[PDB]
Parts: sequence; C-alpha cells; structure tokens
Amino acid sequence: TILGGVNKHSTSIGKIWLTVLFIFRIMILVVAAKEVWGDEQADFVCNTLQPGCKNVCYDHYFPISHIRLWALQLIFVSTPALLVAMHVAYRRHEGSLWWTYTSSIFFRVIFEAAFMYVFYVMYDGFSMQRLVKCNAWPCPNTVDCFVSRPTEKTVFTVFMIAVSGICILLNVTELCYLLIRY
Amino acid sequence: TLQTILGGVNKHSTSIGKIWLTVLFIFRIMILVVAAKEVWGDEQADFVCNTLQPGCKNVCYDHYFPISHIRLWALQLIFVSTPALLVAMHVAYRRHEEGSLWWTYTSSIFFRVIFEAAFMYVFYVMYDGFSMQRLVKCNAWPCPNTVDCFVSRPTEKTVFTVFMIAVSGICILLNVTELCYLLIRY
Repeated sequence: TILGGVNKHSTSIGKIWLTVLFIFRIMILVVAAKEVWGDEQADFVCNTLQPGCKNVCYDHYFPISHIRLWALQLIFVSTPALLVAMHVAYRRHEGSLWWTYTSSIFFRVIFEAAFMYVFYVMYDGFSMQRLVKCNAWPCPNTVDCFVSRPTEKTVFTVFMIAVSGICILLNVTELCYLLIRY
Repeated sequence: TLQTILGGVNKHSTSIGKIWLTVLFIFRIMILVVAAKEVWGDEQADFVCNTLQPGCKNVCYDHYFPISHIRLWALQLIFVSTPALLVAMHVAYRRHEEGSLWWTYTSSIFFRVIFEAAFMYVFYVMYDGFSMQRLVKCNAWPCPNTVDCFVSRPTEKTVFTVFMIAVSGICILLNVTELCYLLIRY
C-alpha cells in the first residue's frame, strides 16, 4: 500500500523509473547483500599473537560497513518522497505544489551525490583488497590482516554504485523538463 | 499496522506537529531497528582483555557498560510515545458516547520534552561524552593490578551515537516551538 500510495503525483519518468530502481536497490540490499557482510569481523584474520590487535585493525580500515552506509542512504533519499506525499495528502482528503515538487527532487540529487562521495574518499575507490597492512597501537611494527570475501563484496559495491548513478541522471532529466516548462 | 496507528495519531495536530515530529519519530525507529541493532550484536563476544584471570572479562565489561546504548534508546522511544497513544484512546473513550482537549494536549507535549531531556542527560554523565574509546583500563576485583581491555567497533558506535543525539536534540527544539506557537494563540 505504501508502494501503491505513492503511485500518483508524479511525471512519467518519476512515475516508475525512479520507483522501480528504488525497489531494485532495496531488494538487492535485503535479499542478497546482508548475508555477504554477515561475518565481516568473525573471519577477519591477522597474523599476530598480540591481544587486541585484531579489534583495532578492523576498526581502523572499516570505520563503517558498506551495508549500513547504503541503509542510511536509502532512508535519506526516501524521506522527501514520503514527506511530500503526506504533505499533499491531508489537504486533498499549483504554485506551492510546484515549489515543493522541484525542491523534493532537488534534495535527492544532493544526498546521493553526497553519499557516493563518501565511498570514494573513505574506501579509496570501489575495489576491496585481499590484504591490509596495519600498524596502529597495540599492534607491533606492522601486521598483515586478511579480509573475508573480497571479490563478492566488490561485485555488489559496483552494482550499487552504478544503480545509484543512474538514479542521479533520471532526477536531472526530470528537473530539466520542469525547468523549461517553468 | 504502522501507517494505521500513526494515522490516528495524526489527528488534531499543528503543522510542525502533524509532519515534522512524526517523521522524525519514524526516522529514529528505522535507524534503531534496521541498522544500529546489529552493530551492538557482539558487544560482549568480542570484548578482549589481556589477562589470564577467569572472570576478569565479565566484571570489566559490566563495569564500563552498565546498560547498553541500544537498550537506552529503546527505553527512550517507548517513554516518549506513551503520551501519544495515551490521548488517542482517552478521546476515543470519550468519543465512544476545548479546555480539556487543550489541557491534555499541552500536558502531552510537556512530558515528551521532559523524557528526552532526562534520557539525553543520562548518556552524558554515564558515558562521559559521546565518543567511545578503543582502550579501557580496569582494576575491579578479581582482576589483578590493572588490565587492558579492548572495545569492539568503537568508531561505528560513535557515528550512530552522534546521529541519535543530533536527531533527539531536534525533536526537543520542535516541541519547544510548538509550545510557544500554541501559547500565543491562547
């Protein structure tokens, strides 16, 4: 019903393509992705005998796991759609509505652009490495630690980034139509 | 029936109260449920202490985490929502057959700000700020002189701690404006 409640009050591009891609991301996140990151810390392996070196090295290289960045991102970009829907809902039950609608799609592009930026700086590209070298205290000189399932995590990382990039373009095209029509 | 219950809660509210307060409430619940609840999944499983003394890990973990963060947020969310459905059924009881409606409403928004302030106060005093440390030094019995123990995911837990505090602080501001916005109309 939440899906069927937001069916109306949109343009042909905004009718479906944004919505189907949004459903696409959630299905990938829930059905498939969350079991890949299930044992991110359980199978983190470091070659040392120092107690506590594993905890600090894992926390240093993964300040926040990918699945929870995407979970945050989905929540943020969902609110402007939801908020405008209920905003127009009670009055129904032109200039102002146009003012709100363009603002609604203006926030989406901001959030997705902001979040794609974070992955790039934080994780230094979209590819995961098999080996990480760690020298934070209490670890001795330098320690080799090994990541769990690096290849599978890369595949979903690329998949999510590419789909997010598509959603940016669709929002932009929706904006330009509303720009020319004024 | 999350949509249905709040739909009744939506009735007889001011602009900011109609939209902004309830969307923030769903915002906090979503973060707590789908994201944060499994950051703290292995609080005690990956607590690590550098000692050979049996039971030092149990006493040191309990000394530094008297109550978990997620279980404080759960308690806070329960408390701040009770006045919501308290009035909902109370009027439904009366309806089944202004000032009283006024008296109930201003009291309701007065308890919400009280509970949020009190709970937000507990985090500060009991955890000494909003930032967790990688290392905790423990000397409670039966541990020998002083033992180093290491926390699990200190950086991630800090991120959600800040995010929860910031959102809770906003809910206080909206409630305060609601009181001022309401009082002037009289």
